[PDB]
Amino acid sequence: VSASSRWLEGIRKWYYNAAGFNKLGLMRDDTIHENDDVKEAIRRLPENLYNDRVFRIKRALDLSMRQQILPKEQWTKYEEDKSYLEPYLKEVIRERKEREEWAKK
Amino acid sequence: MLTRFLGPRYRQLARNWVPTASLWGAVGAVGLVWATDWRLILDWVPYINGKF
Amino acid sequence: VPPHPQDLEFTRLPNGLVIASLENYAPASRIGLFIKAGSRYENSNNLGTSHLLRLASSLTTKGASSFKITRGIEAVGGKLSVTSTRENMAYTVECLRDDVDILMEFLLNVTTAPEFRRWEVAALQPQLRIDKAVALQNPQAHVIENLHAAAYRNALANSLYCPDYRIGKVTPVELHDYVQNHFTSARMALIGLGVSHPVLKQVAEQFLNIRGGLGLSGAKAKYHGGEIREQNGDSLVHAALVAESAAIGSAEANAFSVLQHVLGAGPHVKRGSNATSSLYQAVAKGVHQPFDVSAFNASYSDSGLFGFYTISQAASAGDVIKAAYNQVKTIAQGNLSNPDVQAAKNKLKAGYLMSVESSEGFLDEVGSQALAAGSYTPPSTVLQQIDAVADADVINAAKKFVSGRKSMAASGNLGHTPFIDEL
Amino acid sequence: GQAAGRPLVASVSLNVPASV
Amino acid sequence: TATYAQALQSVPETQVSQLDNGLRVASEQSSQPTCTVGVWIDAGSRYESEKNNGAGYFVEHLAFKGTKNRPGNALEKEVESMGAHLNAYSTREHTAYYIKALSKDLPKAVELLADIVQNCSLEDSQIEKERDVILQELQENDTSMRDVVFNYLHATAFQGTPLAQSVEGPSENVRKLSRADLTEYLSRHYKAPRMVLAAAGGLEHRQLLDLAQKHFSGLSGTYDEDAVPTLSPCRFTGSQICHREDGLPLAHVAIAVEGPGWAHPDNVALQVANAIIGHYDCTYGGGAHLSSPLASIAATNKLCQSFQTFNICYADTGLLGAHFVCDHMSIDDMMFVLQGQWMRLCTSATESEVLRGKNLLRNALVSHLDGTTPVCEDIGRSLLTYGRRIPLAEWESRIAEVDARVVREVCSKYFYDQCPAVAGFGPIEQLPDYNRIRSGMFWLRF
Repeated sequence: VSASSRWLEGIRKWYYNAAGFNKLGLMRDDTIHENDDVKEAIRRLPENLYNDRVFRIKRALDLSMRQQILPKEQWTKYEEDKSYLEPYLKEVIRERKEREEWAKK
Repeated sequence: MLTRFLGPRYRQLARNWVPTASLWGAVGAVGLVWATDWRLILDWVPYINGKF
Repeated sequence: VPPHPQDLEFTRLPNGLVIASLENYAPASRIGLFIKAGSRYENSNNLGTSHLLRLASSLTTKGASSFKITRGIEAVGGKLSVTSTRENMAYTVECLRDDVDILMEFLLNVTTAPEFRRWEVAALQPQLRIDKAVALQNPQAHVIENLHAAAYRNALANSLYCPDYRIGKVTPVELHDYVQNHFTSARMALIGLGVSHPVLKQVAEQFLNIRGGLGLSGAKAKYHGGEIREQNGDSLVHAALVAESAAIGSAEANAFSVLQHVLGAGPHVKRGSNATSSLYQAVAKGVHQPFDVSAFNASYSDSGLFGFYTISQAASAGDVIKAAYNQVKTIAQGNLSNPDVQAAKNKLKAGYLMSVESSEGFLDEVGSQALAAGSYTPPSTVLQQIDAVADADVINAAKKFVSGRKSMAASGNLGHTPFIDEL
Repeated sequence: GQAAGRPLVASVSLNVPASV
Repeated sequence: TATYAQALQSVPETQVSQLDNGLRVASEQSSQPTCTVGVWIDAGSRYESEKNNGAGYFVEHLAFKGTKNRPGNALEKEVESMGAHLNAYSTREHTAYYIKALSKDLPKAVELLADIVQNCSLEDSQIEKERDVILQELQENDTSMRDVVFNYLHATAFQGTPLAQSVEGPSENVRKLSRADLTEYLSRHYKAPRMVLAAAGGLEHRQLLDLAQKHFSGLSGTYDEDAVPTLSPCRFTGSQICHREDGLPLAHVAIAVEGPGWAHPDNVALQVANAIIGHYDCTYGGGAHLSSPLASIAATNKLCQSFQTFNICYADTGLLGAHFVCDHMSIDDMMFVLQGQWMRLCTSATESEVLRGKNLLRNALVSHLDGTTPVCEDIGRSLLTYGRRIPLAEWESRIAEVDARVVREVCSKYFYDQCPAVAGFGPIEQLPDYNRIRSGMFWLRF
């Protein structure tokens, strides 16, 4: 345990609760701005994760339409929010940078 | 930000393309002097001088 | 004047792996990994896995991305090819001498550490449809694949090309299992022209020691017999009629090769009449329309098929087939002179020497010997074994064909093409 | 010489047309 | 330990000798058990007039049908009995007859070649039987769209000159070519100073020379009085031919500019530039990651089923360009990207792609001269075009000289703002107008 790490964890938890996307039941990776890299990364997802993402986004958009939020027991927990779009986006960025490095020569 | 354009190929391309951009700059400079009748430059041209 | 030619070197490692090198002095080098992984080792649940595997050599590996493999190989002007038969897969690579190290590193990555990423495999599936269609606009490929389907009950009956119903259904797991249980040390051979022997031995000892774990004894090919007929109304009728002959490496196979060149294998003169081809003259007597006919010989590790292949007009198909079969019967009855067999031996020996005059054909011959027999037999001993074939062996081979249960395949407008029991 | 005589072989390459 | 260059020095020199009648005898000795030997003649359809066009192609069909000494199929049996293979071909500038055989059979094979190029009887029954054969081949050849579009390209590019003629000749000529026309053609073109007896394989040059003096000394080396054909230069014409035929499922298009010829040094740099553009087929495995921009764009966007670049050389002229095959709704994109790549190499060629093209040419050169037959062809043809065999070390020297600047100058010299010759066949409604193609050969930004 580190005191600086403790402060970072506390600040990150506070900021997660303040951002408010969890109130609509979304995860962090749902809210990423979609560009070419992210589009390819989403295109590489398996079936079940893609369908879950689609349903979560659809429910969030309906809640936004009606100006409501979920009950507090259905909000996404900060600790259980594990990123599902990390490795795909990481690999896509890695390939793109390899292409750029080849293009430099 | 734009570090991807730092390499041997991009400086070979710039070295190949600086004469053309130089000539299009001469085209624009002469075109501006001609279109505006800039006496400051045209007084120095030999035969043109007689117009004024 | 060239230097004194170096003779090939050969080595069997205790793990079963085979290394074979030849240090020549040509400006280019050639390296090939031969693997006992042909389509015979598929079963009814994973058909087509070796076709998709043959198309996936440029996919991402553990040590090199697909982009890097393609650009690195193309940068030094080299080449990578994958040739596949019903028994073997041959990953071969060509380049100039000074870049063999680069391309050697790519070859092992292609063969020992592919990832078969789900999306990359999925995007490759439609190419199966393109590749098969390009192959299947030669009628001979259709006919020969049906001929094998009709001859055998299993393993050798399998096609080199993926069945249409499986296109899109081959999974990455099936590719993993196929590589894991067929690409092993005891099933592989590393051959090299223009490379030193210590280098190949070092590569083998460093990187191909983690491929143990033999298995999948497969199953022996059970010859069946039967007929497959494809009515498609093409302009010409293609037909093949064969019987079981002999396994490769046996003395009887040399007798069958000589019988092949007595009957007539292929033309030697541009726009020639095939004067010394006894099948062509036999059919030419009572058949005046255009046609072609040729002896067919295919030998494998544990079986073989010998017979003939005819191409003719739809109405003359029966005449051509019956005339060819009668000519083989006439040979089986002993009507065979000694100048005929001596000319056939000359054609066979010349064809063999001409088939290993290219670097590609030499490398393929050495790899085939390395996997089948585990040794290298020089050309002179092969010519010795060819000369030892007696005439009585050829007559006995003709008897074996005449009396054996037949297999048949045909394509075209088959309204006048006889069945087997009508011959 | 269009009649087949020897068993099929299928070739695939990175930068060369395929053949049979 | 040996390098690429040292391996290039170890290739044996091609020995060359000339007989008293002018027949050149050349050979490359190897340690191979087999060999190839043959005769390359400086005769072709470019030498034929409109009257006797297709004569040489007619003679190719009769060379192996009988002689005064070996009538009928006796020659075919002699060739077949020793297991050798006899072959021949005819082009617009060169004719060739060659045998592949065991080294021990070299004395008889040379004899047969001498028998073919000198003692040809041309039986009337055979002339009439090969008449319908040739006509049937013309009907078959009509169905190959590649051969059609390339004959159209020659027909329009060199219109009004001998190179416009096809090798086989027109249908009308083949049905009235007489025996006197064929004997006059033979006695006028099969002369000793225009033939080259080339060989390659396991054989000593001494014995080849002895067999040459034995069976070719009687060949006629004395031309007729002041009779010697000379090739006139051929006017190139920027033009277009479009055979619109919508019943066919894919369009074939061939485009080309005027090249320099066989002996121009710039061909080496041109071959580097074509290697940068390369070729493509729908069965390639590379696809999106291919180095060539044209190839990767065509693969990703499905602009064509295949394309190839070419540089066809003749005496003091040639066809430099490309050919492709595509769906009828993709012709404009293929033309656009193709011309864009030509202009890109004309104006902005970089060092790395040029090193790529050099490496490709080195590998193509070394991998092609692999076997007795390609080497025998390179001997005979080089002795006709260059008058000598150019060793590989010299090709490597010429290739190493090429850099990016040389490529920009040579490409600008031959491509930029030049009139092309275009040939289209099939559903070519979307093939751009000639003015638009011509406007595609320069850049307003440059």
